[PDB]
Amino acid sequence: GCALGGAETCEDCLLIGPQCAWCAQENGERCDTPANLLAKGCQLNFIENPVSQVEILKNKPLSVGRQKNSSDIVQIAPQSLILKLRPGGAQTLQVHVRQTEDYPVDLYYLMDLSASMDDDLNTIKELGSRLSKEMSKLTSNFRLGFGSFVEKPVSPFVKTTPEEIANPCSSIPYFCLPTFGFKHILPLTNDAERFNEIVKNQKISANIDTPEGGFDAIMQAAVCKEKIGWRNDSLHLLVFVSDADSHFGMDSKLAGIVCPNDGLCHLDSKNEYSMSTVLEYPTIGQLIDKLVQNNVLLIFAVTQEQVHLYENYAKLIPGATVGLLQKDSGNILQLIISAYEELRSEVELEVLGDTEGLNLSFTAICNNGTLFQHQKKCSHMKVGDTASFSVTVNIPHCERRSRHIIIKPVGLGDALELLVSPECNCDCQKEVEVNSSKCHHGNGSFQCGVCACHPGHMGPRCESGH
Amino acid sequence: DIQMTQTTSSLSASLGDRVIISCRASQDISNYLSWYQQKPDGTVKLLIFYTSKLHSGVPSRFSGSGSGTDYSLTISNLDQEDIATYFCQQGNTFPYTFGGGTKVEMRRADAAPTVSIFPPSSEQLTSGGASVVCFLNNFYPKDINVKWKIDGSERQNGVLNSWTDQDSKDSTYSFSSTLTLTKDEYERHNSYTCEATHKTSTSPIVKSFNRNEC
Amino acid sequence: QVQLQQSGAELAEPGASVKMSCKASGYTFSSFWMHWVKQRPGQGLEWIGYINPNSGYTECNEIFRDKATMTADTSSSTAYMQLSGLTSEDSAVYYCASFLGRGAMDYWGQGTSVTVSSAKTTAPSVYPLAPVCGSSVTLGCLVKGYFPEPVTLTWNSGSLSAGVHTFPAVLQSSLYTLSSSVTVVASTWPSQSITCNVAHPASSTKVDKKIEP
Amino acid sequence: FNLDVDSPAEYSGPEGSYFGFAVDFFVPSASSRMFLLVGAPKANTTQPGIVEGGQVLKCDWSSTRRCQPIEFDATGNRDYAKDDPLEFKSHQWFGASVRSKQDKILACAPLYHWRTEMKQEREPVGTCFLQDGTKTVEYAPCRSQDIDADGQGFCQGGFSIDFTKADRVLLGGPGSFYWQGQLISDQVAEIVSKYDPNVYSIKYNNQLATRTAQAIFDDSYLGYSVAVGDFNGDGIDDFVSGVPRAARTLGMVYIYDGKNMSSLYNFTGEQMAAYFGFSVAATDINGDDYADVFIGAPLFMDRGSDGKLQEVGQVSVSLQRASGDFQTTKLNGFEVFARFGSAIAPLGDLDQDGFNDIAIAAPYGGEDKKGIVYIFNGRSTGLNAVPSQILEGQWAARSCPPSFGYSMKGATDIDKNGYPDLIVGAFGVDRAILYRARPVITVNAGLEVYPSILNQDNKTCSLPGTALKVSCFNVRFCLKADGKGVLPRKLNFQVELLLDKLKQKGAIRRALFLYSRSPSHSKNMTISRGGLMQCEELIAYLRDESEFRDKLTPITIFMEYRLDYRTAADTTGLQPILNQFTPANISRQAHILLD
Ligand SMILES: *[C@@H]1O[C@H](CO)[C@@H](O[C@@H]2O[C@H](CO)[C@@H](O[C@@H]3O[C@H](CO[C@H]4O[C@H](CO[C@H]5O[C@H](CO)[C@@H](O)[C@H](O)[C@@H]5O)[C@@H](O)[C@H](O[C@H]5O[C@H](CO)[C@@H](O)[C@H](O)[C@@H]5O)[C@@H]4O)[C@@H](O)[C@H](O)[C@@H]3O)[C@H](O)[C@H]2NC(C)=O)[C@H](O)[C@H]1NC(C)=O
Ligand SMILES: *[C@@H]1O[C@H](CO)[C@@H](O[C@@H]2O[C@H](CO)[C@@H](O[C@@H]3O[C@H](CO[C@H]4O[C@H](CO)[C@@H](O)[C@H](O)[C@@H]4O)[C@@H](O)[C@H](O[C@H]4O[C@H](CO)[C@@H](O)[C@H](O)[C@@H]4O)[C@@H]3O)[C@H](O)[C@H]2NC(C)=O)[C@H](O)[C@H]1NC(C)=O
Ligand SMILES: *[C@@H]1O[C@H](CO)[C@@H](O[C@@H]2O[C@H](CO)[C@@H](O[C@@H]3O[C@H](CO)[C@@H](O)[C@H](O)[C@@H]3O)[C@H](O)[C@H]2NC(C)=O)[C@H](O)[C@H]1NC(C)=O
Ligand SMILES: O=C(O)[C@H](c1ccccc1)N1CC[C@@H](OCCCCc2ccc3c(n2)NCCC3)C1
Ligand SMILES: *[C@@H]1O[C@H](CO)[C@@H](O)[C@H](O)[C@H]1NC(C)=O
Ligand SMILES: [Ca+2]
Ligand SMILES: [Ca+2]
Ligand SMILES: [Ca+2]
Ligand SMILES: [Ca+2]
Ligand SMILES: [Ca+2]
Ligand SMILES: [Ca+2]
Ligand SMILES: [Mg+2]
Repeated sequence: GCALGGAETCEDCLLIGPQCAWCAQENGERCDTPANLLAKGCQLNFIENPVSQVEILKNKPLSVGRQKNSSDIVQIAPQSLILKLRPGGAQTLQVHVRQTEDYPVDLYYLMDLSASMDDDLNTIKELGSRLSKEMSKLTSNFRLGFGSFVEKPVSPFVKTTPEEIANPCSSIPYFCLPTFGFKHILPLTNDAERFNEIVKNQKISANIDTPEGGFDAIMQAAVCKEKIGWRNDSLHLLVFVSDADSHFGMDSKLAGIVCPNDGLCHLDSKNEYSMSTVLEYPTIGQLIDKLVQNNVLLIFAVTQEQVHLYENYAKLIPGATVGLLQKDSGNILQLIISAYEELRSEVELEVLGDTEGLNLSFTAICNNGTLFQHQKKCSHMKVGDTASFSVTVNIPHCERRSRHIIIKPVGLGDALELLVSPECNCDCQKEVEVNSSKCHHGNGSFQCGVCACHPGHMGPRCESGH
Repeated sequence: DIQMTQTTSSLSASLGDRVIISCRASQDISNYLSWYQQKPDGTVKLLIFYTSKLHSGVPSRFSGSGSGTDYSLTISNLDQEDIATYFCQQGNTFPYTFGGGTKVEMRRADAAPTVSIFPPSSEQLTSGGASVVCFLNNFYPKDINVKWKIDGSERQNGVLNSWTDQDSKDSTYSFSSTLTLTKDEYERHNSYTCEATHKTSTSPIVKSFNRNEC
Repeated sequence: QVQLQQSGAELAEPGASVKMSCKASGYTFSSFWMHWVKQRPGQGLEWIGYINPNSGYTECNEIFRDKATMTADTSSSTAYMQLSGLTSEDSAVYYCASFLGRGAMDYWGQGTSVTVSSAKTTAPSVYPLAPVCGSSVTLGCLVKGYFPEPVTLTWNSGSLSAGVHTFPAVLQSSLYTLSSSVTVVASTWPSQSITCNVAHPASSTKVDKKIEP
Repeated sequence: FNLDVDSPAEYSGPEGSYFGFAVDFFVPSASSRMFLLVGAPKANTTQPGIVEGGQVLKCDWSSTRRCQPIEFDATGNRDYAKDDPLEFKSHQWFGASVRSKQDKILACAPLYHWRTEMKQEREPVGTCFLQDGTKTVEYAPCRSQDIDADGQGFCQGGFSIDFTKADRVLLGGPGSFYWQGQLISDQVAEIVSKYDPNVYSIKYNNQLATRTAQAIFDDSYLGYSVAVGDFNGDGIDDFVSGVPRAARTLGMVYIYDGKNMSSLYNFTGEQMAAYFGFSVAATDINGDDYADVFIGAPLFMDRGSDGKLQEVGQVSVSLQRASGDFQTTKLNGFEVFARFGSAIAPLGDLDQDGFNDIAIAAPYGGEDKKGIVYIFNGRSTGLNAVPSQILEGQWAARSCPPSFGYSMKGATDIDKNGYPDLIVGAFGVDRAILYRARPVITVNAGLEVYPSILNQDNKTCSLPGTALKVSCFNVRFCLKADGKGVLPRKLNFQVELLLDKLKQKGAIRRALFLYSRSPSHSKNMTISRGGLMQCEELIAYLRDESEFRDKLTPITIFMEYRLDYRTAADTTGLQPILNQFTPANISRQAHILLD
């Protein structure tokens, strides 16, 4: 088992396996299971064998019932742990999540304003009030903002004659505004009549190719926290409303744009995305990075022709969902409520930080202790219900640096801070006792019952010279 | 619409001569005038486009000129194959409109038509009806007039005429004239005559016969 | 090596319609407009309109807006035009011509003659024309009351070509009439026999009318 | 493994011109000097009134390292009428794509707009220029009469190009037919013979072109990328093209017959929005004379040990088989967001081992996004899945990423040293670099230990001095070397021998060399190319029984052989390198007799 080739040093013995021990001073092959060492005369004090262990630093109980104070909400427990993991060993952490009955909700309404959405505008003239009234029954802190997108205003996605630049629908004829990439119009606010006002004042633009530049707008809405107005410790619902395909990545190469998106905020004085004509459309990989980092839940409200496409996209994006939008947005309110209700009916775990090279296993314990499932998600639960998770972490090889890891439910601010610290050293390694008599008249150091010979000396006790 | 007019509908030229065809538009056409050649068989070729650009494959003899409303196609060192009709066409505005056409014919020494008159065949007279045919052949130029005289009278009612194209070997033309009458009408009269008037002689050439006689 | 091959002559009764074709080769048919032109017998050229083959978009002269409709089959590199509500004024040759650019048309088809009459196919009446009772002699042949064009005429089976003058046909009470003259040496007729060979394919007709007196 | 990275040729262009966006080798037909072609699609030009028309530059090799623009077109915009331009050459990106075949240079401007002759429009049909010797002609196959997005008005013809071995052009235009895309192939003979500057839409006979299809195929981007190779064994190069938005963004690659543009074979991506088809290449990587297909998906996302997705890109390698099928394998990137597979350059046989090789760029990898290029050597089974070399961009920028490796071109021996060389562009720093291939020394090394079995009691050998009591045997070490190409006929080798290598620090070495009385023996050696196996003998022995109570583990004799590279240099300055595939260590083992 743990008597294999190598393993002639305590540290060497530590890495071959997690169940193996070391012995000192034989009061050859000291590295074997701990029971065997006691059988062969290794005393309890002398036996050496670190084991993975957890330290709980913060474990405030989960908050029960509606909390009048935001600071007493506790939706995940524990909240801070230390995990000392021996190489090749695994420790299972128990994580408990519970959604508080009253949690604030930010909703950013991001809308396609190409020409095919003129009807959609006429039917949402009072969505701000309708939506906020329905959301008032579910949360006491609902805020909403608005932004619009069309396309990168460059050839070959727009006509570039003076007439069509000034009015891209001049040929129709119809009153359109010049094509634009992303307009952040209304930051998040509780004033729902203000939402109504700005929607009523909106006018459509146009462009000539079917796929639109929503991905540019999604990125900005997710990253521009201050200007969008995302508040901490609340839900972040980004509602992407379109009836069309989406440009991505190097599609912009046609327009001569070949500098990749940088995932940074670029809203100018007019609150317009200024790099629209400078940076490539974001890739799916890039949008994932920034949506998770900013804890933004994406909701694709798209027409029937586009659902299957955006569902495949939502498969890749954590927490993303899809709703089937009528051609005139007549049912957008129902979509949003359904999405919010599905969200409050689930708990999905998320593990962020220095996780590369780690092994993770997830087991979900829903419906109190009755149901066990090997996912990171508990569904069909009533707000107030508790979802428990068994997370196992394994470090394949020993490392010299600790890892900062965060475990949190998708879409929720509350997080568990986890530090993974390696333990691939022995207690006896520090007591070197250099130039010991035991290693032939000071020709080595007695470390853990074996001699660490000095340069130029060989043998178990360092008794030969070369 | 733009009206295109080629003043001269026909001109005559000898081999090696320089031919200039004129075309005028009712408005400024900004040099979008093209010249086409149509040969007697109906074939149509593009010669010149944008006033003065040679189309691929047509010879250097052809060249184009003009601006505004007045334009001209020039043929230098005319060839035997050049004999054709030439049209001019504006392409500055729809609808595309053509000129009337200018016909370029070879020049020849004046010649006199060989005239022959033929009475109705016996086959035809059993069918009822009687055609008297007169052939004027190999004469230059094309201008010609024919008159049918019976017993000192002109009918000018049942006559039908046909013209041949200019012959390739010799530049003369030919003319066929047929007068058709009913058998009873044919049987009533005795003399039948075919009178040709050509530029070459002031005295009309005449060819006639008498039905009763032989 | 651009070639536009147009379909054959069309015959139709008044009020009916015809559809003629125009197959392109030697260039990418879909990338160039196709124009159509009308030429009445003995008349000039009249522009009907053009079609963008790949898109079906068309523009017409105001004249032919209700008369003609242009279409195109990209898979076969063929353009079609259909003339509807036919009359005698629609009788003419109809050309197709590709678009050079610069408002010019670089390659033209051979033309499709369209004839609009009520007459039905009719066999000819071939009449020998001998002179009346002296170095050269002119004989004749009259082909009358046949429909439709074409007829083919030869003398002694095409052996006699020089000295022959076959004239174009003429309409005559809604039927075609044609005549031809042959001129030979006085000493070679009637000593040798001269025959007018006429053929009207539309009627499976073939007459060989000798001339005797 | 044999590319010279210590001293490459470094060329620069005007700042902000994207010098290096496209690169190709230029070889005149008269066996004259060879040059480098470099596209600078944003370079300003002397053309009257044209801003950033771009240009293509010819660059001397080593004579000076100077680059001079090629005059394809010295004029500004033609006029349809006064103050009514016919075309728009500013920002046309001339030199976005450049290809060369013997005397011919094809360079294209995929953002050249034009007006059309009817309405006042501005349609990016794209244009190209073809220069043979003196003769230069414009080639705008998409500047047709099929106008607007419906037709070829937004075709951007020239977005990608390549030559066939039979002097046909293959041209891609991703915008035709509402961004369905389109491939067009024309004979260079037609392109020049039919050229007429008075005709804007030229009728080329024998043109091949994909046709407009149902609207479901809109926004597919056929012609985003192109390569050429034979795939039905009729000797006629066929057309390969990337279609990265097809299959609802899974991506596809189309192969059409190079004789009639008939559809032959299809590939399809596995992941949404991986941009499968951004790049494509055709080269026989395993030596069966059947062209193989490489397809890049630079945004492909792999799954990690932690189960997290990470965009690293992916390349697919499809070996062609006589049966017409394909044998496909994938090859994932190494760094996140580095876009491994953005560019794929056939290299020829870089190491001259009998199999073609290939470079794959990760233009946004490395430190400070300086870019990385990976060299993959071929072998009979397919492509060696481990890169034998890694080229690292050395320059940083302050506006747009350096993009080292965004363009590459190889398979040309520019220094006539017998090994193909590689061009790498870095348009974000307006730089293009040439790497020359070092010649490869293959080495056959032998090690013989006789006797193999060793008995302690047996002592007929004598130690230096009067000890005269040791058990002994001998070691015979030999090296042989040869190569291909420009090389000297003499090489200095450094050989090292080590007895009982298995024992490590703190463990007794049972075997020692006779003379030195130590287990390490070093030796300089000289060997001539193509020479016979030059050997050398020496003698060793064993310690006394008392000194080691380990008679079980076998004694291993280890031989290591390295080279002195500077001494083998050439007029080029190009030192040879040992073949990495041949291990430069060999070991034999001897055992102790037991009684
Ligand atoms: C677009 O162009 C295509 C190529 O020009 C064309 O495909 C061709 O189609 C015709 C008729 O449909 C075929 O001719 C027919 O062949 C069959 C039997 O063919 C078999 O034998 C030939 C002869 O082999 C020799 O040539 C090959 C060159 O390819 C050499 O390597 C070989 O050593 C011999 O010297 C062989 O070429 C055929 O191979 C083709 O097909 C097989 C089977 O699919 C493939 O494995 C192979 O890769 C290649 O594609 C085949 O083994 C015969 O019965 C008929 O009577 C007729 O003679 C051509 O072979 C075929 N050529 C191809 C496919 O390369 C497309 O039809 C055309 N499309 C359009 C719309 O125009
Ligand atoms: C590699 O992948 C590509 C991309 O999918 C394939 O290319 C497609 O192939 C299909 C099948 O050949 C093509 O679809 C066909 O289009 C033909 C053209 O239609 C004409 O008529 C319609 C009338 O509605 C017009 O709209 C159209 O513009 C054309 O004018 C159809 O005639 C075909 O119909 C035939 O097959 C269908 C199959 O369902 C039957 O229902 C029909 O009755 C009829 O028998 C067919 O629909 C498609 O256009 C191609 N796309 C492109 C972009 O080229 C390759 O085939 C594939 N190759 C390989 C080897 O896998
Ligand atoms: C080629 O020459 C052109 C001029 O002929 C250069 O363009 C000009 O220079 C810069 C572009 O980098 C522009 O100045 C900038 O203007 C913007 C907008 O006004 C402003 O935000 C910046 O702070 C800076 O002032 C200038 O407008 C531009 N003029 C044009 C494009 O007409 C170009 O840089 C040269 N390129 C190369 C590669 O040499
Ligand atoms: O979004 C906007 O601003 C704008 C718009 C403008 C006015 C009114 C509504 C929408 N879209 C942008 C894309 C455009 O779609 C056009 C898609 C049409 C489908 C289509 C037809 C013909 C063809 C093809 N395909 N393929 C093959 C060739 C022929 C309309
Ligand atoms: C919460 O907001 C505060 C400022 O109000 C900010 O400092 C902090 O970073 C936010 N939370 C996180 C996790 O960053
Ligand atoms: Ca709508
Ligand atoms: Ca769009
Ligand atoms: Ca082939
Ligand atoms: Ca191969
Ligand atoms: Ca190789
Ligand atoms: Ca070289
Ligand atoms: Mg739209």
